[PDB]
This record gives sequence, structure tokens and C-alpha cells, in this order.
Amino acid sequence: LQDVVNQNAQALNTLVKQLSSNFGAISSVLNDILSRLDKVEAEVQIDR
Amino acid sequence: FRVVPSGDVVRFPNITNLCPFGEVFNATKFPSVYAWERKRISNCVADYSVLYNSTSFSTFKCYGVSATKLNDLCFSNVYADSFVVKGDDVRQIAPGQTGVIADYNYKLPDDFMGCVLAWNTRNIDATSTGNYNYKYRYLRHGKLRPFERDISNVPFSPDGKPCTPPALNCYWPLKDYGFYTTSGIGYQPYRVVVLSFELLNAPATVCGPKLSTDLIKNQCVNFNFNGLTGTGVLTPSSKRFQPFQQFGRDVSDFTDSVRDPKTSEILDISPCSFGGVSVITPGTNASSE
Amino acid sequence: SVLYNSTSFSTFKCYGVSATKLNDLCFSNVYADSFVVKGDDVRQIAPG
Amino acid sequence: LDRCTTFDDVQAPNYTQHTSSMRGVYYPDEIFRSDTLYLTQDLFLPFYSNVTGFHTINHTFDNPVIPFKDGIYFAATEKSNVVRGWVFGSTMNNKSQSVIIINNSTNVVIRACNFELCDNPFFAVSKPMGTQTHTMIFDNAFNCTFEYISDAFSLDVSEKSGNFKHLREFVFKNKDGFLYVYKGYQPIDVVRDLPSGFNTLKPIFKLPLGIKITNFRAILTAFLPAQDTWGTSAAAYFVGY
Ligand SMILES: *[C@@H]1O[C@H](CO[C@@H]2O[C@@H](C)[C@@H](O)[C@@H](O)[C@@H]2O)[C@@H](O[C@@H]2O[C@H](CO)[C@@H](O[C@@H]3O[C@H](CO[C@H]4O[C@H](CO)[C@@H](O)[C@H](O)[C@@H]4O)[C@@H](O)[C@H](O)[C@@H]3O)[C@H](O)[C@H]2NC(C)=O)[C@H](O)[C@H]1NC(C)=O
Ligand SMILES: *[C@@H]1O[C@H](CO[C@@H]2O[C@@H](C)[C@@H](O)[C@@H](O)[C@@H]2O)[C@@H](O[C@@H]2O[C@H](CO)[C@@H](O[C@@H]3O[C@H](CO[C@H]4O[C@H](CO)[C@@H](O)[C@H](O)[C@@H]4O)[C@@H](O)[C@H](O)[C@@H]3O)[C@H](O)[C@H]2NC(C)=O)[C@H](O)[C@H]1NC(C)=O
Ligand SMILES: *[C@@H]1O[C@H](CO[C@@H]2O[C@@H](C)[C@@H](O)[C@@H](O)[C@@H]2O)[C@@H](O[C@@H]2O[C@H](CO)[C@@H](O[C@@H]3O[C@H](CO)[C@@H](O)[C@H](O)[C@@H]3O)[C@H](O)[C@H]2NC(C)=O)[C@H](O)[C@H]1NC(C)=O
Ligand SMILES: *[C@@H]1O[C@H](CO[C@@H]2O[C@@H](C)[C@@H](O)[C@@H](O)[C@@H]2O)[C@@H](O[C@@H]2O[C@H](CO)[C@@H](O[C@@H]3O[C@H](CO)[C@@H](O)[C@H](O)[C@@H]3O)[C@H](O)[C@H]2NC(C)=O)[C@H](O)[C@H]1NC(C)=O
Ligand SMILES: *[C@@H]1O[C@H](CO)[C@@H](O[C@@H]2O[C@H](CO)[C@@H](O[C@@H]3O[C@H](CO)[C@@H](O)[C@H](O)[C@@H]3O)[C@H](O)[C@H]2NC(C)=O)[C@H](O)[C@H]1NC(C)=O
Ligand SMILES: *[C@@H]1O[C@H](CO)[C@@H](O[C@@H]2O[C@H](CO)[C@@H](O[C@@H]3O[C@H](CO)[C@@H](O)[C@H](O)[C@@H]3O)[C@H](O)[C@H]2NC(C)=O)[C@H](O)[C@H]1NC(C)=O
Ligand SMILES: *[C@@H]1O[C@H](CO[C@@H]2O[C@@H](C)[C@@H](O)[C@@H](O)[C@@H]2O)[C@@H](O[C@@H]2O[C@H](CO)[C@@H](O)[C@H](O)[C@H]2NC(C)=O)[C@H](O)[C@H]1NC(C)=O
Ligand SMILES: *[C@@H]1O[C@H](CO[C@@H]2O[C@@H](C)[C@@H](O)[C@@H](O)[C@@H]2O)[C@@H](O[C@@H]2O[C@H](CO)[C@@H](O)[C@H](O)[C@H]2NC(C)=O)[C@H](O)[C@H]1NC(C)=O
Ligand SMILES: *[C@@H]1O[C@H](CO)[C@@H](O[C@@H]2O[C@H](CO)[C@@H](O)[C@H](O)[C@H]2NC(C)=O)[C@H](O)[C@H]1NC(C)=O
Ligand SMILES: *[C@@H]1O[C@H](CO)[C@@H](O[C@@H]2O[C@H](CO)[C@@H](O)[C@H](O)[C@H]2NC(C)=O)[C@H](O)[C@H]1NC(C)=O
Ligand SMILES: CCCCC/C=C\C/C=C\CCCCCCCC(=O)O
Ligand SMILES: *[C@@H]1O[C@H](CO)[C@@H](O)[C@H](O)[C@H]1NC(C)=O
Repeated sequence: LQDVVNQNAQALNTLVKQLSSNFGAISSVLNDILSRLDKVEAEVQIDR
Repeated sequence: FRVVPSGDVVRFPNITNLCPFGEVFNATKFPSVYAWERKRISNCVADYSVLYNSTSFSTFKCYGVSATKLNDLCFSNVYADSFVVKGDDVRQIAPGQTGVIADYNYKLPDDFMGCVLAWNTRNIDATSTGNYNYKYRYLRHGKLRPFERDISNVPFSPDGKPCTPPALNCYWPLKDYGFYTTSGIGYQPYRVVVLSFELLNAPATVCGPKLSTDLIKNQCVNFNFNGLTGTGVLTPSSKRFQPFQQFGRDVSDFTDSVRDPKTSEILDISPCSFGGVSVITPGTNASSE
Repeated sequence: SVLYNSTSFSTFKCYGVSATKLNDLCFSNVYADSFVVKGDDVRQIAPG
Repeated sequence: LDRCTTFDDVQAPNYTQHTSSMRGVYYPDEIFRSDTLYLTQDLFLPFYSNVTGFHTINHTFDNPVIPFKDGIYFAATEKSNVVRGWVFGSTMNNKSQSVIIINNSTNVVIRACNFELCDNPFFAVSKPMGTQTHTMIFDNAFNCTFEYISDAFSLDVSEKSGNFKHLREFVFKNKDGFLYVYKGYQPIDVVRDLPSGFNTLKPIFKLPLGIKITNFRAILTAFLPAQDTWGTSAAAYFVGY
């Protein structure tokens, strides 16, 4: 039972932690990208 | 549960002086490319529209930022590099170029952030008899690293051993530009200024023209701190930043803390939307409630 | 680099390779095409 | 003296071997973080690396030319302010530009120029009077490109007796025309060694010099009892890559 609980918690926490991946973009922070680049250039990074 | 913002907050540092556009772009004397010169810019407002009445640039290109966003940002570590080149050499001042200038005189890094400006100066830098005061290096052992300068003047030998000018296989490494009033456009003199800076990672003292507003707390608002824009709720924070720290991030790389540029108080930033919602229905054809 | 003492080019553009790598490579089937055009037509010598 | 001087009889230096121990960590950027673990790749000093030690005592005056490679960790153990700064360059003469970073007991001075460097640069202090007398770092300078001078202060130059009390740690990097300098400090009560421990360094300088750095030399202090005689006092410094 403890294993079941731990597995669920770890899955959710890993999902939260994966938000810091760049995925090949210049940055993983949306606000930084939208503050530096105009619509056309920002669209590529946001799509990635 | 969704919450929409109901306010606007813009906070920039206290700045009053205009940036020294005249001292940089209208200086009487410029250096040679092999001895390019660097100057620091700080504590000023980057309102470049004042140049619209007096200046005209043939080259203007920016890297790492869009030209239409410049007016909304603040810039961290601003440097201006000035020098003079030939008309045909202006294309070499860009990342990833080769040639005599890019190899032995002035090189930009691959991940360059900043802007390059260049304009023609035949009227002031060329003479009917020929001006030979500008020089560049055309012989060297190996290429320059980014933003590296070399102002040595030593006799050069392909064998890479000490030499004496009059001896055979001995050359002076510097060469003179010849600028005449009747030269073709490719051989006319051009003045070049390269601006380099960093964005949204550290304290800044150079900002664009923008009106700063009051601080609204405990409310969902749009905010702009030193050019970093977003939406959220601002609250007083118990964190203690170092003097060299401006922003704070959490494990997910979301900007969650910020120092106020005017009062220096630390503030936490939280999202506006939060909470689960469910809808119970007996079926549309039974009722719409 | 021997051209640095005598020649100057107003246009120089490379495709399929980075200009900074040229010194490190060997080239298989090398051809040079020469001709003369007008100043306004130089922009037309490019793919597409 | 008012010109470059070489000490008559100085013992040859046999450099000592030591190990670092979880020393030389610094803040990688300017972002604030708390209660977390951060993984990053950068130029660091590997744990338990071999480090080379140089000393000043009796007639030993160790200040050779040390290669720079890809940046250094520099530690100084002292009690009477013997180590005063560094000179960084490539040829270490007036054929190329060099940068001097010194503390001359009143201000911190950073200057990049074509220096006519003395092969034996030092500050002069009088053992009886206990005051700074001469500065003999360079004979001439021209074509200066960068200068920085700090606010005035006061430094205790007099000699001291006992055990080493102060450990001062620095990290030096060179990248994209910038010289990065990180600093840290620690009290100690050691006799003769590089203390083991852990201490993070903070950024203090990002100098836009744009020079090539491949060699460096330390600037020391000589406690001369009188004219024509030179004294060394006790101090040590260690280098790692
Ligand atoms: C943008 O810049 C213009 C032009 O600036 C002038 O030219 C440049 C190249 C530099 O040399 C500047 O130093 C010059 O000032 C500015 O307009 C000029 O403003 C000045 C200052 O107010 C005006 O000078 C006054 O103008 C009156 C007389 O003007 C009449 O005669 C002149 C011929 O001499 C003629 O050009 C003009 O049309 C009028 O018929 C008078 O008060 C006084 O004697 C003095 O000469 C000057 O006339 C203006 N020039 C023009 C073409 O309008 C702008 O002010 C500047 N804008 C901003 C927002 O800064
Ligand atoms: C790079 O190219 C330069 C220039 O080459 C010359 O100019 C080009 C346009 C072509 O016409 C070439 O054929 C020319 O040679 C070379 O430098 C020149 O080298 C030559 C050969 O050694 C030098 O000629 C000798 O120089 C001495 C006298 O020079 C004095 O007078 C001249 C008057 O013009 C003056 O310019 C110079 O400064 C001296 O005061 C002497 O030995 C002998 O009589 C003969 O004239 C010539 O002087 C050089 N020119 C310059 C400007 O330095 C480089 O060798 C070449 N580099 C490499 C690596 O190949
Ligand atoms: C750069 O500095 C050198 C001296 O530097 C020394 O030599 C270098 C080659 C390196 O090994 C350095 O580490 C070393 O410290 C200056 O050299 C100077 O050369 C001139 C002649 O060109 C000498 O003039 C002579 O000097 C004495 C004076 O008493 C007498 O022999 C003669 O009357 C004559 O004047 C000068 O002494 C010498 N300086 C020295 C050896 O220290 C060089 O001039 C300098 N360059 C510049 C541009 O300043
Ligand atoms: C520590 O060093 C500072 C800084 O001086 C700088 O570095 C020295 C090693 C020399 O190369 C100096 O030329 C260089 O500026 C010393 O304080 C400074 O001393 C200089 C003189 O050496 C002062 O300049 C002079 O000041 C007046 C006019 O104001 C006139 O005598 C001269 O025209 C000259 O300009 C300078 O004002 C002074 N302070 C500053 C902030 O620059 C300091 O004396 C020295 N300390 C020790 C113990 O050696
Ligand atoms: C680095 O320092 C060197 C050595 O001081 C500088 O070279 C020197 O520059 C001066 C000023 O241009 C030269 O004097 C001039 O020479 C001719 C006549 O000979 C003429 O242009 C002027 O009338 C004046 O006299 C001087 O000859 C020259 N010295 C040497 C040994 O070449 C050099 O300019 C400095 N470099 C930088 C990038 O600042
Ligand atoms: C810690 O020990 C290592 C070796 O385990 C030292 O590195 C070695 O340093 C020497 C002297 O600089 C290097 O030899 C020299 O290298 C270059 C050519 O590569 C050149 O200067 C000379 O021709 C000579 O060969 C040696 O290569 C290098 N070895 C390794 C594996 O990097 C290191 O210096 C020691 N640490 C300290 C602080 O002394
Ligand atoms: C940045 O400036 C603010 C605002 O200064 C006030 O308003 C300006 C428009 C101008 O009229 C100034 O002279 C005013 O003082 C500073 O905020 C003030 O800080 C002082 C510090 O003693 C405090 O007494 C005031 O109450 C503050 N005013 C407000 C409206 O909050 C602020 O200190 C400046 N920041 C820096 C770093 O200099
Ligand atoms: C390109 O060639 C021209 C002349 O064409 C021929 O090739 C030369 C190398 C040389 O042999 C010429 O005589 C030939 O006609 C060169 O220009 C002339 O070069 C000669 C060399 O003797 C010289 O006396 C003239 O003054 C030069 N004339 C001009 C107007 O410059 C030119 O140098 C060659 N380019 C290179 C890079 O070698
Ligand atoms: C750059 O500065 C020079 C020098 O001050 C300015 O040249 C002046 O031009 C005016 C006419 O516009 C002349 O009457 C003056 O004699 C010139 N020199 C001086 C010293 O006043 C030049 O206009 C400036 N350029 C810009 C773009 O502002
Ligand atoms: C440095 O000089 C000191 C004296 O100032 C030396 O210490 C003496 O060494 C001798 C020879 O071994 C001993 O007999 C004395 O008893 C020592 N005196 C003291 C006060 O310790 C020392 O050996 C010299 N060498 C070094 C490396 O410090
Ligand atoms: C005669 C042609 C020789 C064949 C060349 C072979 C392979 C292609 C590689 C390099 C060619 C470089 C072109 C000249 C660059 C000049 C640069 C400048 O001056 O800015
Ligand atoms: C050299 O090593 C000896 C021991 O072998 C040591 O006593 C001496 O101090 C070392 N050199 C110097 C300059 O101290």
C-alpha cells in the first residue's frame, strides 16, 4: 500500500518538475520569451 | 477556477538622464579596427527616437531580441564598441563570419546578444589626397577569440621565429586603409558601433522610456518589473536577496520572487487561477439548469 | 588567407557549410563557375 | 630602490604538494533559489584535486611564472598581509598587454597596460618602523586601456607573530573578453597546511579587458630590515586548476 501511495506521489511530482525542460527552445520560461521576442519569433519557441 | 487581472503595475528604476547618444554616435575621433575601443553605459534612459532628427544608419541589426521590443525593456551590462572599417568589410561584423577583419581584428561570439549599427562617413574620414590614418592587421598566428583585442606591433615571420624587418620573409603585420573622396562605395569609410547587453537575469540601470506606476498587492494584476512582464498576485516576501540578485525561481523554473527596483523590497508572485470545479447535470433534454 | 593582401569581396555567402569550418575540411568534386553581371542582378545568384 | 631589483641570494623553490577538499565552489549565476538541489555543468575545481603550494619564509621567496590554463583557484594562508595581488598576461613584458590587480594598503587598483614588468615585483616594508616604504611592480607603462581605483581605506602592514589566522580564496576565469573574479574569506588557526573544509565564493568582478591570459605571477611583500637587506616574513599560497 505504501508503494502504491509513493508511486502516485512521485508521478505527480515528476510531472511538476518536468516544467523546467527547454525541449530545444531558448528558454523554458514563457514570460521571458514573451518579454524578449515579438509574436513571430516567439511563436517558434512557444510551439517547441 | 479562472481569475482575470484588474490592474497594471510598472516598476522601473529611478532614472533621469538621457543616454549619451551624442558622445557615442557624434564623437569627433574614432579608433582603428585593430585597436577598437570599448565604453560602459549605465544610469540613463535609452530613448533612441531623439536620433530621428539628426542621424541615419545604413546597417542596423539585432540578435537575441526583437527590434520592436527595445522600448519596453531594461538592459543589464551595456557596452558600446566603436571602430572604423571599409565599406566591403561591414558584412564581416556578424556572428559566424570569416575574413581578415573577423579573423584577426574583431570577432563576435556565436551566442551574441546585442545590436550592430554602421553608417557611411566619406565626408569626414576621406580626403582628396587620401587618408591613411586607419589600419588593420592582416597577418597573425591563429585567429582571435570573441571580444579579444591585439594591439601588438611585432615583425611577423611565417616560420614563427623572431625576425628583423629588412630581412627576407619578414613583414610588418599592420596595413593601412586608403580612403579617397573619389573611391567607390566599397572602399569608402564606415563607422561601426556594436552594443552588447544582457536581459532579464540581473540588476539593470539602463531602461527605455516608460511611466512607472504605483504598487498593487493582494490582487490579480498585470506586472512589468524591469522589462519582465506577466500576470499574477504580488505579496510581501520573507526571502532575503543578495545585492547581486534581482529575480528568484522555483524548482519548475517559474519566476516566483522579485526585488522592487524603487523600494528594494522583496515580493512573492503567485498565479491567479486555482481550484477544481465540477458540473452536475440531469441531461440537456431534461433541463438546462 | 593569401587573398587578404590583394582582394576584397562585396558578396560572400556559403550554403551547406559554415564559413568558420572551411579551414578544417577536404572537398570532393570542386568546380568554379565564372561570369559577369550587373550590380542589380547579383542578388539573383542564389537558390530559389 | 626606485628601479627593478633582484634579491642577491634566494633559495630555489621546491613546490609542495597538497590536496583540496570540497573547496572552490561559487555561485553559478545571479538567480535566487532556496531549499533545493541544482544540477549544472561549469568550470569547477574537482574535489580532492592536487594543488601546488608556495611559501615565503627565511630566504625563500617563491614567485615564479605559473601557467593559467583554463582558470585557477588561488588560496592564501597568512597573518600579516604578505600576498598583495596578481599580474596576468601572456608574455609578461612590454610586447603585449597585461593586467595588474593589487591592494597597495590604501586602495584596490586594477590597471591594464603595456607594462615593463620587473621580474621581482614586490612591496617594501620596514621591519623596525613597520610601514610601507616602496612599490616596485613596474618601471614604465603606456597604451593603457582599462583602469579602476576603489575608495580609500587603511590596511595594517606591520608584521605579526603566531599561527596563520586568515585564509583568502579566489577563483579566476577568462571568457569572451571578460575576467571573472570570485572571492571568499575564512578565519583559521592552522600552523602549516591548506585547511580542509567547504566555503562558497561570491562574484566580485567581471572585468572587460579583452586580453589574452596564459600566465600569471603573484605580488608579495618583502620585510627588509634595512637598505641592501631583504626579509621575507611567513606566508603561503596554493594553486589549483
Ligand atoms: C530637428 O532639427 C531641426 C533642424 O535643426 C537645424 O538644422 C540642423 C541640421 C542643425 O544644424 C541644427 O542645429 C539646426 O537648428 C530643428 O528645426 C530648427 O530649429 C531651429 C531652432 O528653433 C530653427 O532656427 C530658428 O528658426 C527661425 C527662423 O527660421 C526661418 O529661417 C530659416 C532659415 O534660416 C528657415 O529654415 C526656416 O524655415 C524659417 O523660414 C528663428 O526662430 C531663428 O532665427 C532661428 O533660425 C530652425 O529654423 C529650424 N529649422 C527648420 C528647418 O525648421 C528642430 O527644432 C529639431 N526638432 C526637435 C524636436 O528638436
Ligand atoms: C602584401 O602586399 C604588400 C604590397 O604589395 C605591393 O603593392 C601591391 C599593390 C602590388 O603592387 C605588389 O606587387 C607590391 O609589392 C607587400 O609589401 C611590399 O613588399 C614589397 C616587396 O618587398 C616592397 O617593395 C620593396 O620595398 C622597399 C622600399 O619600400 C620603401 O618605399 C616604398 C615606396 O612605395 C614604400 O611604400 C615603403 O614603405 C618603403 O618606404 C625596398 O626593399 C625595395 O625597393 C622595394 O620597393 C614594398 O615596399 C612593400 N610595400 C609596403 C606598402 O610595405 C607585402 O610584402 C605583401 N605581404 C605578403 C605577406 O606577401
Ligand atoms: C621594453 O622594455 C625593454 C626592457 O625590457 C627588458 O628586455 C626585454 C627584451 C624583456 O626581456 C624584458 O623582460 C626585460 O625587462 C626595453 O629595452 C630597452 O632597449 C633600449 C634600446 O632599444 C635600451 O637602451 C639602452 O639602455 C641602457 C641605458 O643605460 C644602455 O645600454 C644604452 O645607453 C641604451 O640607452 C634600454 O636599456 C632597454 N631597457 C632595458 C634593457 O631595461 C624597451 O625599450 C622597452 N620598449 C618600449 C617601447 O618602451
Ligand atoms: C595606492 O594607489 C593609489 C592610486 O594611485 C594609482 O596607482 C598608483 C600605483 C600610481 O600609479 C598612481 O599614479 C595611480 O593614480 C594612490 O592614490 C593616488 O595617488 C596619486 C599619485 O600617485 C594621486 O594622483 C595625484 O594627485 C594630485 C592631484 O589630485 C597630484 O599629486 C597629481 O597630479 C596626481 O594626479 C591620486 O589622487 C591618489 N588617489 C586617487 C584616488 O587617485 C595611493 O597613494 C597609493 N597608496 C600607497 C600607499 O602607495
Ligand atoms: C602603443 O604604443 C606605441 C609606442 O608608444 C605607439 O606607437 C607610437 O605612436 C606614436 C603616435 O602615433 C608615433 O609617433 C608618430 O609617428 C609619426 C612620425 O614618426 C607621426 O605619425 C607622428 O608625428 C608621431 O611622431 C610613434 O612613432 C609610435 N612608436 C612606435 C615605436 O611605433 C602606438 O600607437 C600605441 N598603440 C595604440 C593602439 O595606442
Ligand atoms: C596536478 O597534477 C596534474 C597531472 O596529474 C598536473 O597537470 C600536468 O601539468 C603539467 C605541467 O603543466 C603538464 O605538462 C605540460 O603540459 C603542456 C603540454 O600539454 C606544456 O605546458 C608542457 O609541454 C608540459 O607537457 C601536464 O600535461 C599536465 N597533465 C595533465 C594530465 O593535465 C597539474 O598541473 C597538477 N596541478 C597543479 C596545481 O600543479
Ligand atoms: C526612487 O524614487 C522614489 C520616489 O521618490 C519620490 O518621488 C519622486 C517622483 C521624486 O519627487 C522624489 O524626490 C521623491 O522622494 C523614492 O521613494 C521615496 O523614498 C524616500 C526615501 O527617504 C521615502 O521617504 C519616500 O516616502 C519614498 N516615496 C514614495 C512615493 O514611496 C525611492 O527611494 C527612490 N529609490 C532609490 C533607490 O533612490
Ligand atoms: C592581377 O594581375 C594584374 C595584371 O595582370 C597580369 O598579372 C599580374 C600578376 C602581372 O603579371 C601583370 O603584369 C599581368 O598583366 C596585376 O596588376 C599589375 O601587376 C603588375 C605585375 O608586374 C604590376 O606591375 C602592375 O602595376 C599591376 N597593375 C595594377 C593596375 O595593379 C595584379 O597585381 C594581379 N593581382 C594579384 C593579386 O596578383
Ligand atoms: C556633432 O557635433 C558637431 C560639433 O559640435 C556638430 O557640428 C556642428 O554643426 C552645426 C550645424 O548643425 C555648426 O553650426 C557647428 O559649427 C558645428 N560644430 C560645432 C562645434 O558647433 C554636429 O551637428 C553634431 N552632430 C549631431 C548629429 O548632433
Ligand atoms: C628558518 O629559520 C629558522 C630560524 O629563524 C629556523 O629554525 C631553526 O632551525 C634550526 C635548524 O634546524 C634549529 O636548530 C633551531 O632550533 C630553529 N629555531 C627555531 C626558533 O625554530 C628554520 O629551520 C629555518 N627554516 C625553515 C624552513 O623555517
Ligand atoms: C580558386 C578556387 C579554389 C577552390 C576552393 C575550394 C574549396 C572551397 C573552400 C574555400 C574557398 C574560400 C573562398 C574565398 C574566401 C575569401 C574570404 C574573404 O576574403 O572574405
Ligand atoms: C626543499 O625541500 C627541503 C626538504 O627536502 C625543505 O627543507 C626546504 O624547505 C624546501 N625548499 C624551501 C625553499 O624551503
